[PDB]
Amino acid sequence: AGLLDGKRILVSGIITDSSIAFHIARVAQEQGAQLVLTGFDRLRLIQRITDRLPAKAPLLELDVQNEEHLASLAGRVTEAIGAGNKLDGVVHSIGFMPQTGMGINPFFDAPYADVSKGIHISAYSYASMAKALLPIMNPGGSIVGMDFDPSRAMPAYNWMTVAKSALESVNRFVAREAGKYGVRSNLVAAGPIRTLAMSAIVGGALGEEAGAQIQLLEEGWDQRAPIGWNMKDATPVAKTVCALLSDWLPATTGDIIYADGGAHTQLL
Amino acid sequence: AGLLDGKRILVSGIITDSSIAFHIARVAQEQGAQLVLTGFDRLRLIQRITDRLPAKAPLLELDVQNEEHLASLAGRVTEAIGAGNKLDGVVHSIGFMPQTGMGINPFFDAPYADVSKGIHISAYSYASMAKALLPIMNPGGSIVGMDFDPSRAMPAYNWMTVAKSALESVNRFVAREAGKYGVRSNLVAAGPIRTLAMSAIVEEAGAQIQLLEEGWDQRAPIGWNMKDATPVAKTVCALLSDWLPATTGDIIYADGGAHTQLL
Amino acid sequence: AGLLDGKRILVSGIITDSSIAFHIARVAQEQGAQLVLTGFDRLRLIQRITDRLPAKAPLLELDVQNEEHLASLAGRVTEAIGAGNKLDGVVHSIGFMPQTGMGINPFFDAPYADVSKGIHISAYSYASMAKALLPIMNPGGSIVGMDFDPSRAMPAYNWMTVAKSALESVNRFVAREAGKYGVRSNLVAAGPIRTLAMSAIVGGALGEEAGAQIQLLEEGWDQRAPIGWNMKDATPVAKTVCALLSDWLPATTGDIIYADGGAHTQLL
Amino acid sequence: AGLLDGKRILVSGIITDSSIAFHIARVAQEQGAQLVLTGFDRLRLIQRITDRLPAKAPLLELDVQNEEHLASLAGRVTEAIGAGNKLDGVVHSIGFMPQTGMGINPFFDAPYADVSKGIHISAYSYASMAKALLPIMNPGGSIVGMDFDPSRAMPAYNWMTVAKSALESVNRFVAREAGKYGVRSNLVAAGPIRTLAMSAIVEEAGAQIQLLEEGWDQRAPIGWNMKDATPVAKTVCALLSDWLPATTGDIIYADGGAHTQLL
Ligand SMILES: NC(=O)c1ccc[n+]([C@@H]2O[C@H](COP(=O)([O-])OP(=O)(O)OC[C@H]3O[C@@H](n4cnc5c(N)ncnc54)[C@H](O)[C@@H]3O)[C@@H](O)[C@H]2O)c1
Ligand SMILES: NC(=O)c1ccc[n+]([C@@H]2O[C@H](COP(=O)([O-])OP(=O)(O)OC[C@H]3O[C@@H](n4cnc5c(N)ncnc54)[C@H](O)[C@@H]3O)[C@@H](O)[C@H]2O)c1
Ligand SMILES: NC(=O)c1ccc[n+]([C@@H]2O[C@H](COP(=O)([O-])OP(=O)(O)OC[C@H]3O[C@@H](n4cnc5c(N)ncnc54)[C@H](O)[C@@H]3O)[C@@H](O)[C@H]2O)c1
Ligand SMILES: NC(=O)c1ccc[n+]([C@@H]2O[C@H](COP(=O)([O-])OP(=O)(O)OC[C@H]3O[C@@H](n4cnc5c(N)ncnc54)[C@H](O)[C@@H]3O)[C@@H](O)[C@H]2O)c1
Ligand SMILES: CCNc1nnc(Cn2nc(C)cc2C)s1
Ligand SMILES: CCNc1nnc(Cn2nc(C)cc2C)s1
Ligand SMILES: CCNc1nnc(Cn2nc(C)cc2C)s1
Ligand SMILES: CCNc1nnc(Cn2nc(C)cc2C)s1
Repeated sequence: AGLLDGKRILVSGIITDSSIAFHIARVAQEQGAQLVLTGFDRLRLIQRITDRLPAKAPLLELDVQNEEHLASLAGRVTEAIGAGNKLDGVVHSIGFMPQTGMGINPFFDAPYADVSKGIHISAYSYASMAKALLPIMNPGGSIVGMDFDPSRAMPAYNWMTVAKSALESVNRFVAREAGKYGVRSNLVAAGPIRTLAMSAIVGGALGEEAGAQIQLLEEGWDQRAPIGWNMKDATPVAKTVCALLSDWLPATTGDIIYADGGAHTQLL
Repeated sequence: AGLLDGKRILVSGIITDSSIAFHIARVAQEQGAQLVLTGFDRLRLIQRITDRLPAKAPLLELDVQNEEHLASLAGRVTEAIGAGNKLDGVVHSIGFMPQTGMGINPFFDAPYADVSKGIHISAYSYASMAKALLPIMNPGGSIVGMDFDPSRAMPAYNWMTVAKSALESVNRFVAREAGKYGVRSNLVAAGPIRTLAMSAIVEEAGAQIQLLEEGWDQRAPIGWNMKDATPVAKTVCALLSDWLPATTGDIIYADGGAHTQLL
Repeated sequence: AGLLDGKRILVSGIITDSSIAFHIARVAQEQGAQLVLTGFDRLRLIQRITDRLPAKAPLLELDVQNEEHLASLAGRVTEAIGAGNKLDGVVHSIGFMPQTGMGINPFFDAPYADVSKGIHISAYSYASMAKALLPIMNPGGSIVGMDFDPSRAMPAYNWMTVAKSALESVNRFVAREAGKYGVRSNLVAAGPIRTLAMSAIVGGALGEEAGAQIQLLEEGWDQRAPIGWNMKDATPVAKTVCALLSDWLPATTGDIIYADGGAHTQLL
Repeated sequence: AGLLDGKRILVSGIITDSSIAFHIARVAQEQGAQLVLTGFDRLRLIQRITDRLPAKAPLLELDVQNEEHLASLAGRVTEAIGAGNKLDGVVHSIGFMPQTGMGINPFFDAPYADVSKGIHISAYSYASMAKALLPIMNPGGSIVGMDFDPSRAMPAYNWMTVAKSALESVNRFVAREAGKYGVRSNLVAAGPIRTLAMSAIVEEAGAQIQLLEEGWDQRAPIGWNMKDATPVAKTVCALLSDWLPATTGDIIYADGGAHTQLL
């Protein structure tokens, strides 16, 4: 009766109970999926958070910037799901851009070392995760990444927008590779969601004007979205990621599904 | 258990067993949906074809160019599904373009009366179907239309491509209206499907319709079987479900990913 | 010294001194072009307007819905420019949508007979003009149409947006045809300009809420446009149309140049 | 009389007589522009090549990865054009992607250190050039970068396509900055050009680079000559002129119209 009954899915990106990945994982488990979770740096925090999910799931360490973590990932994942078992789904819910590349800091003042760390984690890592997990993925499988529509320039998002543009391009290429395994690669372009970092930004953490600009963006989103947009609810986004992990979008790859209330299709 | 369990869906566009709508209806019924089918002109042919679907479904007449058929549609639909029952889903799988606007006929030789009939049936009727069925649709509902990616010009499709461009624009506006009812409006841009309209209605056209399938399969990272409408039908059901709840005025590409690749 | 020195250009769409076509024609003449002007219905009004252009230009009647006017157009144009002379440029600055298809009238209440008149004049006519004038056009030539970005739904524009979406598609096809003559076909997607009809709309002619919605759109345009947007100045749009009529965009066809202050590239 | 009469334009990216920048510079000078040229690494080779341009132009060193070169650029440029003079135009014709990220090497085998060098030179440097030259640019000015349409994935281009996608995003942001100075920022998405970087830097690669030209010419309604950079160079000059005054954060396609057609 579950949308993902008997599916083995890797879910990365859980840091808090407000992370999009926390809701992707919760909905996937509600839908019968058996999960493997990857965490970065704060493994003690991630453990106490992931324990509050509907079901038990092994937690593995994964710094996408660590080439040893990536090289050992498939072996570690196979150990957690059992020899002879493969993944049906992979969720990349990873994004990061240093403070110099987002907020009130002038767009021209982001040092390249920072932008490069940001593009490494936010875009390149999508291809790294794919390279590492495709050898242990089943035909009919699904790789899903989290995107924020970068088609147009926005205030404050700055170099994260640039990283999303790179991620969109990476995805179309990952799909060419994924296809050889009978696996789909897609992105979910979500509307803005109130994660801990996002509430902090809106509160003025990256400067006041950045907070005010994002608040206008969030307000405008809901105004344009024909069915509305509730940034305080990550479940519609999580439900969309599950739809892509399911067998119900079998002919969609190298693509982007917009879980944004339809705001991107409206000007005013 | 099914993806569309206890959902009341209207499905238009069944003419043959090869119609995309025939497969949309078959998959929806396999998925627990209770259907209402609309048909055009050849109602005797349609009833016979639809009797081959997995389950019984009332068949209603609908010429989208007939303003009386549209004006009475909701009342007729309510009669078929029972008073106090509303639709959860609407499938617009309607397209037509006279021969002068699609094929070997030069793009410049399509008379406007023909292009106009084509845009009426292929684009404007998407808004007509919504106007007529939104009053009898439930919050959480879904309106789904069939599209063929018109972003770039292509040989033979000519004015049907122009009509698809109009349909995509109509859809974004239908979504503004649909939203007031808590209903989503979206299109499925399918890869080419060897429906009879495709082969039969649309010289060495045999190798032409074979080559189209082959070229598309190459571009598609996951491939493309022009003889198989089921992946398209599954994508339509995904939009009719509760699993794409924040997607409206949009296009989902059920094309194997061909549109995302240059070669 | 003129961008269009010794070029023979047909310019359609002059109705008032505020028409985009009036400024396209004025800039083209300032740039050395020899013009042929087409007018619709109000030929007495068009004559007294076009007389206030920098130079004399023959005025011909053209109702794009009249198949006789179209069938005789090339012959009439050849008569005005002289036997043995051909056009180097064609400007389609024609658009119309009945009141039922624009404004506060509900989108669902536009009768098809009206939408059809609108798509006939606004989209189909681009291909009609091309069909009629390509036989009398020189290699290196340029067909230019006026567009308003229809990528996203907007309030009030309603069925005119639908017609622009059709026009964009028509253009890509016209370019396939035009190419056989060595002629380019493109559109200029202009930001909103304060023509007589537009000021009337903003004033509340198609209902108050439509006027208010358009005023917000115009305000937002200038806000998003990185170089600003002055709807009261049609010269930047006219200069863009001339750029496409010139030999300086020789490898651009079936395309759209955005003379919108760059507003379409910015979200907020 | 010329399209760029009395305009002071910086032109970067000349390495050979086949470089797009060599033709951009030649056409700009033919059009009355007074140029400042920037070169990377092989300055002896570049000075010799640029001595073949229609007119004398000072050549300055610029490694876009060198923060000292960038920090001193405006001061060095002002010295070459005279105190009290500012730039009206800037041409960024810079691109690089190590072999691991472009060609037969599998997409998954490009080390990040290489992709990062590529994105630094190909995308980030567009913003670096603007940061450095906007303080010495005149209102009405123009910043123009070279792009290759990255909307869809394509064989061999791999991570350079990823870098072009980043460059298009960078451009929209550079335009927000540029706008404060009354300066436009735009990209020219060119069709393929048989520059040496193209043929030489990017087995049966001879028939590969011939077939690319032929396929593109078919798709292009007006055709495409891969051996002719002049139409691209003319499009760059159009953006550097005063004839596209309301276009910024945008892309002009100098590809013969190939991107607007599916076949
Ligand atoms: N929040 C929004 O408004 C929004 C909208 C659209 C898309 N997104 C995207 O959704 C994704 C998830 O982020 P979120 O908004 O849920 O916030 P989040 O902070 O909850 O999650 C981001 C995750 O990235 C992980 N991460 C950072 N560096 C890493 C590394 N080196 N290796 C592995 N993991 C690393 C973090 O540990 C964290 O769990 C990101 O791709 C983000 O860009 C967010
Ligand atoms: N076959 C493909 O390659 C393909 C690809 C993408 C999209 N599509 C679209 O899918 C839809 C169905 O196409 P198909 O291939 O199944 O062909 P089809 O001919 O079987 O279906 C089109 C339907 O439209 C109906 N119709 C025509 N005029 C009508 C009118 N005036 N009133 C009411 N109904 C009318 C026909 O009776 C028919 O049932 C169309 O919208 C088509 O444009 C087809
Ligand atoms: N004003 C804006 O905000 C704006 C923005 C972008 C694009 N446009 C487009 O620019 C074009 C020019 O319109 P405008 O805004 O300058 O207003 P306008 O009223 O000055 O011009 C429209 C022209 O269409 C002509 N026309 C109408 N029906 C015709 C027919 N049957 N045959 C021939 N000509 C016919 C009119 O006579 C008139 O000269 C249109 O395509 C319009 O949609 C306008
Ligand atoms: N040739 C094509 O098919 C094509 C098509 C579209 C766009 N382009 C783009 O046009 C531009 C020029 O390409 P081209 O084909 O003329 O090749 P090219 O190799 O001749 O030019 C690229 C230039 O970048 C310079 N460069 C590289 N690394 C640098 C650095 N660290 N600092 C400063 N300068 C550096 C090189 O010296 C060279 O002058 C590039 O941006 C390229 O991506 C090329
Ligand atoms: C200094 C802040 N750094 C961040 N890096 N990634 C982030 C996650 N994210 N991604 C989008 C898109 C929106 C948000 C908030 S915030
Ligand atoms: C004479 C042409 N008549 C048709 N009208 N609609 C059709 C359905 N259709 N639409 C697309 C797009 C592809 C196919 C097969 S064929
Ligand atoms: C009842 C009003 N009818 C109109 N038909 N064409 C118009 C011209 N136009 N085109 C765009 C785009 C914006 C405007 C004002 S107004
Ligand atoms: C080893 C690869 N190095 C290169 N870096 N930039 C290049 C220029 N370029 N960019 C595109 C796009 C097409 C061409 C020829 S070749």
